[PDB]
Amino acid sequence: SPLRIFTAGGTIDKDFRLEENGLVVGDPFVAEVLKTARLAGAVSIVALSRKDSLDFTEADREAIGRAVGQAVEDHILLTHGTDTMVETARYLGGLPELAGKTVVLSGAMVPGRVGGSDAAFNIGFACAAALMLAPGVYIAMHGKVFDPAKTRKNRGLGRFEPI
Amino acid sequence: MAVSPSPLRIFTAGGTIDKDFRLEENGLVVGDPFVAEVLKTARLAGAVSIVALSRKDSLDFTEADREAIGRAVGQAVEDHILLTHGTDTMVETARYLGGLPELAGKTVVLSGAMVPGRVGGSDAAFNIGFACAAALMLAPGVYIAMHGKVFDPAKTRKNRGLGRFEPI
Amino acid sequence: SPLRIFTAGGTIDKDFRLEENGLVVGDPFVAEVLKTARLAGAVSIVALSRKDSLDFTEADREAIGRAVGQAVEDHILLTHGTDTMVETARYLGGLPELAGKTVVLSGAMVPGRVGGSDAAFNIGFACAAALMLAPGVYIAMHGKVFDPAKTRKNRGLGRFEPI
Amino acid sequence: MAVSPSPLRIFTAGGTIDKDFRLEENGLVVGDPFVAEVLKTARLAGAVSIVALSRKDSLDFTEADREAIGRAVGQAVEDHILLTHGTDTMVETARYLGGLPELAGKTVVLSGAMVPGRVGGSDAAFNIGFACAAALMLAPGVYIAMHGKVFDPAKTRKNRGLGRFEPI
Ligand SMILES: N[C@@H](CC(=O)O)C(=O)O
Ligand SMILES: N[C@@H](CC(=O)O)C(=O)O
Ligand SMILES: N[C@@H](CC(=O)O)C(=O)O
Ligand SMILES: [Cl-]
Ligand SMILES: [Cl-]
Repeated sequence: SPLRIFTAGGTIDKDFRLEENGLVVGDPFVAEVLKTARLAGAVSIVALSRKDSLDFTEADREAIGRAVGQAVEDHILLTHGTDTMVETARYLGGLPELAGKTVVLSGAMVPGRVGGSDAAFNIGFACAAALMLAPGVYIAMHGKVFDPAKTRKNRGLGRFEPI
Repeated sequence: MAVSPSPLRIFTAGGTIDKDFRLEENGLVVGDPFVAEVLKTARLAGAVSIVALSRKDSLDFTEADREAIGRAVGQAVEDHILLTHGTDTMVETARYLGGLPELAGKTVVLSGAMVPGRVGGSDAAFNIGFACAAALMLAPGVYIAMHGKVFDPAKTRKNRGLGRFEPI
Repeated sequence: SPLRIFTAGGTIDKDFRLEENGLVVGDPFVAEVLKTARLAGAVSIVALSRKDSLDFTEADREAIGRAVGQAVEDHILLTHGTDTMVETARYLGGLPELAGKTVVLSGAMVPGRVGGSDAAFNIGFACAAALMLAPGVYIAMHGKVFDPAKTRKNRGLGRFEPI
Repeated sequence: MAVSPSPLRIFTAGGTIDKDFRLEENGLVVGDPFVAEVLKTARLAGAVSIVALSRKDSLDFTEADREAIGRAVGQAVEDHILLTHGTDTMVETARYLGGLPELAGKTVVLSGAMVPGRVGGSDAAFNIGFACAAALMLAPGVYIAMHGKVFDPAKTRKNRGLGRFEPI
């Protein structure tokens, strides 16, 4: 079935810029991973945001909700910052218009363009989850599936964990 | 205090995925399993055992090479199994496993890479994430997870020229 | 002839830390490049500093000067931040105690651990410059040797340039 | 207004450095020149003209292969030249160039890699930086730059066993 991929930024997409002496949220890393994945099937990627998810407002979440509602596809991957991924996932879970869709949020604790990143693994795992899970809203990270209502991000731990 | 299960076990049978350069051969050999390098940086909640069954290019695979694999998979208590393997006889190995009543309650997923993990622009890390998900989320049975999709072994072939699995 | 490598930090050594949500100056990247360089010769690496060179003082340069004078080697590579590389190199150029040594400063505009880095090339180029140039102090960057007295860092181009 | 000179020219004659994985052949072939990928991100002050002469493994090399290299190097305007090359016949190529009086004013350096640039853990990027510096800074003559040092081709051999150049 067709997968639609939305990019909302996050650590996954960070890249070095000379002018900043540091990382900015750059081009979506998911496009770089899928470029060498030798895909059989139909995938389309759409840019929504280049924020760190720590800076997301109620209206940023509502804009993400609108974009997912404009998609005819029922298999959705949203790449995103880990810091408010739970907030975005809870918000999407509450929109009846998305009830028929399998929506999976994912990202990376380390930028894809930095050595030793989880990003490529997480993208493969999340693409499969978006294809294979029943309708609902999920966080796919650490090689497992989280329910957003019963999940938090534990910064001290460096992992999502159940409440 | 919740204890993370380890519901997935990985077996390695070699293939392009695991190829590495050696000075000795002046070429690629089947090296250490690349899946182990991907899981080291995957920040897994669980722990995943990685059992080495074989180290060949799948072209050189016999009925008893396939039968060794069958019994190792059979004796695993885990019901979620990923087997990394060469692409040239993956379909043959998958068909053989699909006939073992012993595996009837297991989700068994075969995967690899068309480009070695240790070579630039490889599909390996994506395919490992996809296939781990497949082994966890598909109903019991035997599957090939390649190219971002699930193949039925019985209704699949390998196109050697194009380096892709295709339906029949 | 034996090469001594001092690491003072800089963009070349930056690495991602979950805790900081960004880059820190990490372990020296020159050690990672030389690990796979299959060297025939005698090389030793010594850690001096992990600063961004923007934060170096006259006192820090004086310390760097004395540390380079501790080496009995006559061929020296100092990996260093690019922002005050010229100030450090001009300072060392005026130290009579270093007049018999070939001292080469280098670094990278992009961290070694980020994709698309100049670091490995710069380290190879700078190792050769330290071994092959006549006694003096030099900056090796952009595939050329700069005279520190006649050089500046021009953020306009993102490069060092002659004055 | 200041013009940056381009005093170094690079010629590529293939070798392990340039090997890349090809689905079709189920292995490594000599691919595009890896030196071009390193120089792309080196943020050079100048430009380096990179010219592909040959795509062999250095073993498939007859006097006529060497002779085309000798002419291309002889006709270059630049007096600083780097030739990337397989390590198995690097000494033979270097000794042949050392015999051409038209090269008398030129600093000519041969280099390559024991591991393909496109394989994990390669010496290539370091070897390219080191050899570029060597081509610019050594007096006229012909040299091999490998293992972070400079070799006299007359006094050097490739130890295929230990994967290194060494003195005789
Ligand atoms: N600060 C990042 C953290 C991450 O993505 O892992 C974000 O939420 O955008
Ligand atoms: N010849 C390889 C092909 C691959 O794995 O992609 C094999 O079957 O092991
Ligand atoms: N801010 C960095 C810049 C660099 O090294 O490129 C430093 O000078 O330490
Ligand atoms: Cl940063
Ligand atoms: Cl090969």
